[PDB]
Amino acid sequence: WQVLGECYSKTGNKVEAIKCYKRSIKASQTVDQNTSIYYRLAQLYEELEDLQECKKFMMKCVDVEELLEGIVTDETVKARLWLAIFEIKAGNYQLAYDYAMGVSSGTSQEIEEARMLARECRRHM
Amino acid sequence: KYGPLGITNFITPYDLCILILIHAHCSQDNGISVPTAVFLRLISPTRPSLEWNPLLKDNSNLRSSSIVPPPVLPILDNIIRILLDDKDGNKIALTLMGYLEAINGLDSINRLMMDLEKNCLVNNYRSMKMRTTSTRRQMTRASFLGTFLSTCIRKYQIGDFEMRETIWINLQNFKTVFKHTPLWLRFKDNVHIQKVKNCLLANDEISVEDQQMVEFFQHFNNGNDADSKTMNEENYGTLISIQHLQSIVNRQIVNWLDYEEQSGLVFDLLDTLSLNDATKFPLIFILKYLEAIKENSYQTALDSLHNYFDYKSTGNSQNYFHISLLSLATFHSSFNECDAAINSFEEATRIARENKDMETLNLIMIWIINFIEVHPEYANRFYITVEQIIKYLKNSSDVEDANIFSNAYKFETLLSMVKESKTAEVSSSLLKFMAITLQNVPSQNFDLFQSLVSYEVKFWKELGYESISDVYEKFLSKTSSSSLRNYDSSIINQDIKVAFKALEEDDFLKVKQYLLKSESLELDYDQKINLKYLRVKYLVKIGDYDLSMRLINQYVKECCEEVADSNWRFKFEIESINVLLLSDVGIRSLPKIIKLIDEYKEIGNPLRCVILLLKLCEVLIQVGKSMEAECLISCNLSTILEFPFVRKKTDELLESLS
Amino acid sequence: FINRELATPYLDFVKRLCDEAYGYGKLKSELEALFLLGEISCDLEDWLCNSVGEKNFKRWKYLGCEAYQKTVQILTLIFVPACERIIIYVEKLRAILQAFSIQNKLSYTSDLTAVEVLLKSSQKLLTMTLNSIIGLGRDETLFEKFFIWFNDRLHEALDEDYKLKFQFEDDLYFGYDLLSYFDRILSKKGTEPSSIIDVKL
Amino acid sequence: EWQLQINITNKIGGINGDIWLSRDGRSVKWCIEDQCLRQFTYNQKIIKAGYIDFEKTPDCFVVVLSDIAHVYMLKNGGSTTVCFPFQIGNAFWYANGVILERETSASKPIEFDLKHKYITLTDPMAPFGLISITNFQLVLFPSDKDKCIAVFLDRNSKVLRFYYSRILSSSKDIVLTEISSLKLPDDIIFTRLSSILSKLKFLSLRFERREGLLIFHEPTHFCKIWLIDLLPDVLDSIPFKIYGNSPQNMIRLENLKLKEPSRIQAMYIHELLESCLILVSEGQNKEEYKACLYDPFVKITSPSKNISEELTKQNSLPSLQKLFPYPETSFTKLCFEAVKYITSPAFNISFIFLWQSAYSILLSRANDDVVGGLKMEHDAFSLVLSLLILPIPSSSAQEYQEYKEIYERDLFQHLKQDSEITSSVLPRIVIGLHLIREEYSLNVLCRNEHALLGQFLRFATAAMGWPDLWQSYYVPKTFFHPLDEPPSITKSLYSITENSSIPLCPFISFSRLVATDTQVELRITPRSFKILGLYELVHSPNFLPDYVLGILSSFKVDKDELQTYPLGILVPLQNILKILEDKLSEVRDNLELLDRADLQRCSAIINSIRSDCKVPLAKNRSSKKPSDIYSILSEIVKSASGRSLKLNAGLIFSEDKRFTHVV
Amino acid sequence: ARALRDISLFNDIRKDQNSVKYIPSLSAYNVFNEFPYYPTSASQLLDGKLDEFLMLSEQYKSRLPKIRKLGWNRFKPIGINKTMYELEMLRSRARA
Repeated sequence: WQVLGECYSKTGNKVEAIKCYKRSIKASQTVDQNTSIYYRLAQLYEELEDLQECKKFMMKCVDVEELLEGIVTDETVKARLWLAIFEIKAGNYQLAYDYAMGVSSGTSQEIEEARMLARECRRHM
Repeated sequence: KYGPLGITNFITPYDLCILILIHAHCSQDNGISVPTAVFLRLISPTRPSLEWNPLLKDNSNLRSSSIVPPPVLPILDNIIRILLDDKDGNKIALTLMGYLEAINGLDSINRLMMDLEKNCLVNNYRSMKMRTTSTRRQMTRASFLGTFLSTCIRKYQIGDFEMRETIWINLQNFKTVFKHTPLWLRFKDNVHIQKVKNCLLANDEISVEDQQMVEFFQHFNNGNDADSKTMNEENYGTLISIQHLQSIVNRQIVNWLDYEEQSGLVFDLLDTLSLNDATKFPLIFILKYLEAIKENSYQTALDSLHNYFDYKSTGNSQNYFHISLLSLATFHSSFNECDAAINSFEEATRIARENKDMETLNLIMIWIINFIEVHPEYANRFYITVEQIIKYLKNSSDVEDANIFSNAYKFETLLSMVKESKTAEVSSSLLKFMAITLQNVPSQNFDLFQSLVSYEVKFWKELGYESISDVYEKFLSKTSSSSLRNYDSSIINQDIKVAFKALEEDDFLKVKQYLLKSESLELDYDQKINLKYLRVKYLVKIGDYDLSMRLINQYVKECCEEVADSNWRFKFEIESINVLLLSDVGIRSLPKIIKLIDEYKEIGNPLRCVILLLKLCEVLIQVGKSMEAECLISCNLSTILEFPFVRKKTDELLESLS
Repeated sequence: FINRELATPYLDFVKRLCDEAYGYGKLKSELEALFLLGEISCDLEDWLCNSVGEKNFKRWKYLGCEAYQKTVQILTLIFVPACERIIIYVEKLRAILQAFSIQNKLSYTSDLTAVEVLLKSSQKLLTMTLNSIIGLGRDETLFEKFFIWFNDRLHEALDEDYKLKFQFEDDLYFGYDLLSYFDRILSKKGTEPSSIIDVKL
Repeated sequence: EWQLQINITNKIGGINGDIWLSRDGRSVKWCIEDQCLRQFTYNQKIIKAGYIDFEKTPDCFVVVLSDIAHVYMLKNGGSTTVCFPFQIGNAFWYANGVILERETSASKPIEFDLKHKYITLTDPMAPFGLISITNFQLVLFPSDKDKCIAVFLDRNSKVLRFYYSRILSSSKDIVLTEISSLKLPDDIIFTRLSSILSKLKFLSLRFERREGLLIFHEPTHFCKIWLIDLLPDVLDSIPFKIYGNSPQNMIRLENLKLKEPSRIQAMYIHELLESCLILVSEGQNKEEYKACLYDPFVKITSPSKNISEELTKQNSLPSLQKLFPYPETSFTKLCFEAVKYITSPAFNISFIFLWQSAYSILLSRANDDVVGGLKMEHDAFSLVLSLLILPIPSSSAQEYQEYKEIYERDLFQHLKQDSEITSSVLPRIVIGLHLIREEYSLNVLCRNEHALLGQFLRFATAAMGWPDLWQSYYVPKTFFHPLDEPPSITKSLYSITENSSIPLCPFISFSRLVATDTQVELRITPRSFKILGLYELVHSPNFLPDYVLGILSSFKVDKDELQTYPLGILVPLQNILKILEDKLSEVRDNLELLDRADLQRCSAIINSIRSDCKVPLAKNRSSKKPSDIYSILSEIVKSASGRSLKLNAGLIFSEDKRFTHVV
Repeated sequence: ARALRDISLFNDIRKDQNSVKYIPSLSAYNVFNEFPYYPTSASQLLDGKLDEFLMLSEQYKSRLPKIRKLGWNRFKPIGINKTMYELEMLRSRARA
């Protein structure tokens, strides 16, 4: 099912690719395997100009990390960086500060992106 | 004559039949010369390679300038019927009959092979003239029969004893099939068979001892059925080479697309393939694909289409993925899917760039507007506007194009005709297309030649000159249609013309039933407008005008936004004029008619001005000022009789004025 | 013009190169034997080397090619626009006389049977012109396929070491087109000057 | 041989198409009448063929195999395919989805499951749902969205279960609650599940809020109809649904009021006539079959005595469906609708019956005189009402012989015996038709049939003896009539006008004598309502020409609606708009009723910006020597192998030589 | 394929105005040696398609001398310490 979603995504059929990934999520036996799908699924909603809808899926992918005693995986690193960036535009600096700190153990570019964001929100905190 | 079919890289029983004839012709002992027409029908299908793309090209070179007889199936019944036709053909047919009876063993088969190579075949003509002591005719390698016989000889030394055993088992199976036929009974006894048979059986070196048991080896192997036969593997009834099979199918699909052929025999044999020949001969799959379109089967056609493009791509070392998608896009356009074809075609452009080959883009670009020509409503969806392509193809190159420019100019003509450009430019542009098409061969490029006739009839019919249109109309081909536009489009188009005739003949019952079919059929855009236009004219005849008047203007409004078709904007406009003035209120149409009069005076199309003239006179006669209409019609009466189809409206007005 | 400048000079070249040297009926049987078997008699080799040779062969192609490619040009660029213009003028010719038959209301009338005959006749010519143009298109295809093979035969006779570049395997029905050219160029109907086009009609 | 299927798709009224099955369940053909459209072949047994919608507004044809479903997009898109948890016995369509029944038993042991055998799916990609039932094969389901009754029969018990299914969307998707039950006759014996279901036949009928279910069994000649009235208060009651209690008055079971109900061959639903009318086929001999019409809700039945022998087959259903006549033109439809809106359903349905009979007789009588058109239905219309209003002549009269075939029919006798309906309803029909004629008077494109009505209405007046004012209203120069004066738009419009000599007068429309909301009146006479409202607003003392655009926009008036007016009403408004052609330059919305492209294009540009949609570029219609043939070919073969900005620069700066000098 | 130059008209005007990698197929791979067959010349590649008869003809032509060429090189009889490859080498030098 996940492969079918990629083909639809690559052919400009965003309306169908949304439904394809949701079916894949149910078939997965373990929640941890849904970490990769959630981030890509959130991106497709971002291409479907509705930023509010993709927030709920961004909550779930990030929350899986907490439910897995801090899995700290790569595809959640991009989730926290994107989530914190949007929270700055929402004016809630306090709710965005912890997101940067939690992702401070990723790649070289990941940590610096959150570190500068941490300084920005701390000043307005 | 039917049997299991199998591809063979060895001596088919058919190959020896030609070998039998060439032996008699060259031996010159019997004075029997095989007619040149007989050889050209038998050897020529065996000649290697013709090639045929699925679509994107129709009979570009496959068409023969001279009509050729169909290739002959590998059954002794069919081959004899060729020779048998002549009054003296019994002599030629019996010569083959005697030889096939003389060859009772594999060693005898080897005798024929040895005779031809040592004496008959000759390396070059320079040794021909020094071989004047030969009592038999000699052949050069480069000749028509020489190159054939060289391949047959090469095809004989290539296999082991297993190859020759299969040779003799099938020929006896091939021979005994003809024995249980009505034709053999007519030739049960012919006395000449014994004479020709004894000519070659002589010098047998034994007639007392070996021949009693020579018979035993054959009879025991053969199915005497006195006891249970010796058990052997199942053997194919007919053996054909790849090249021979290629010629039959290519002839069959061409004959199906638009001396009697055997459709039943060819189809049955092709259905018994062992699934490995189909891989070596991918064209068997598409033969189903053309058949699948005929009954309008969706799922069946797609599997065959996909199948043909899996086997062909791997065999050809060149990349052919950029050709598969568009053909699938073409198939999608055939079922009026339209939108699904667009997404499939779009990905074809990206793959072509990866190959970095220039020649394929022209094939892609040509396919662009051919699809837009059938469906002009999608011109906005493409990433390239139609005008951009014409500018590119006009200055594409000066060599290695041949047909590109012939294609390029016709697309400009359609846009100019649709754009209602000045008649001076349209004629000049059409002149460019007519001159380049007829300069090269028009017969081979049958598709563009038909498109020339369709434009020229349409162009001149728009001018109002049916006399010119009639001459070109006799050359437009019917039921031929074109690729990528359905398969029943020809039947529908023929049905539309019948309906128009029915409206004139007041067959309102027939057209009413047809209009019911219109709303739930899938029609091409050009077909949509005609039935869309047909519906308007029928409602005018009935008398109800409130629905028609609200209906006609929505059509023209979407005939100016969805498609910028000016010709259909004009043709739709005049019925609204006819609707108004027929309801005794034509003054409302006075502002509308005059905007078209001066507009078409600059254009200069005489048919357009006069039709508006009739509506203007008709307006003036229903107001009570018929006096000046008579004066106006009198000055222009000379120039309005030149158009035939308006005379009926013109003559009818004359008795009204009286 | 085409009968005097394009048709006749090509056919006279063919007749002089073939009938005065070897003969028509005899030539046809040997070439089919040459095509099928490659048998060149002593007399035929003289015809290839001495009668035809290299010098006339290039002239034969040059005379032949202009006999067809210039023939197609004059049918499309002259006959087709002209045929349209005659029919255009006759229709306007018919309309004007009909109008004064009504406008004047003069007692005496002039019959229109003369114009209709020209109209149908003019329509007949244009249909007849297009039949020839398609036919000459086929003639061009037959013409080229003959000489590409005839080039091979001629040079092999004069060189004995010629390397055959063209291959018969390129086309499947190569034999039928090659033989069909012989019938058109060598026959009783072919001997007539109307072999290229039906000039008399 | 090919077999036709009866019901395939829920399209709230019907769809034009056919489905053909082969001699075995391996081929489905979507032929229209004789043209073979999309054809699908399968190795497995095919259960049913679709074309239903999937709650996403698609138009897709679905074929269900034993365990695999193929969903082919016809309107737009490609094809899809879905799997299923287990084998499927049968599949039944319902509004926005399919109901799937498990395969019960196969071998000969007979074992089956009962806990859950039904699957609901909305669209192919989404996961399946489970049905809900509250206090057993589904013989029939309410495929149509409008009707809401499901029938369940459990084998051993031989009893029926009637429920009120309501569809639930965004797992339980459908809920069923029992209302009543029916006991099958003992003579009915059923023995291959489809073959068992084949013998029994059920149909879905609906009019207004009443529903009837037709249960028919040919071998035992058992025929009954179960009726329910869908009251909004009763249905929405919470105890009604969960507890299943139902008042006994609402439930009723009755037979057909036919002459020989035990000799009915087969019945079908009239596709062309959306109402309760049902096709009834009866036979008196092996070579003749008589067809008649009957209404379930109202006891009115139609004596037709139509003979059709070879048409009784299923595969010949469309021709049979096309056998009975209905007005297919655009004129009498509004007349029939007006009759329906002003008369009782029983008189209404009897009127279509009588009109169809009269239509058939005239088609038989008229031997293709010239063409045959709208005059055919008008003559049928005119003669039916004339016979209703004219007293029946003596049997010896010539007019009796010519129209004898209509006289002896039971309905015409009943429709003339009923004194009350002839007393009051007929003036209502005349007044309604007069208002229809008046409405045509405002549409200039349809004067012809306008005048036609006049003639007949005159006859109606001459039949009824109405005051000479009504009769003289048509000349250039015993029921009780309610209206003493004819109502006219033109008279009332001249009344509502400045400098009006005639006093104030209302149009007294039929919105009050129809006893129905103005929404129903709007779809019948829109022009009258549009013009009345427009001149109610314009002739106000506080009216300015600026608001006229808003009034026209609010009244759904377009360019075409404006150009169709019999002078009069038309004349001022163009000039009013003409006035707006001069002083209007500030973009004040709804520019499309104007004819100026610049204002509408700028408004479209502004609307795109406000929203943040068609930037249609204007093609430059450029336009001289014709030259010769040879020059054109030479030019093309030659071409085969800042300027504007500089022009702007010559226009941006002018009146001096400064730029050349500085360069 | 007239290339716009085989047309006499447009050819005349121009004069006046002047004033492939190979990849193996599935059938190409053979059973005995894992090395695939490589065609020698473009003539055996028929429009990009490998002729099964032509390739198998070359295979027979290759294997045929291989039987005669058996005794060359490695093979050594008993009693002779020099193989027959250089028997003909010195024999060639003998007359020359």
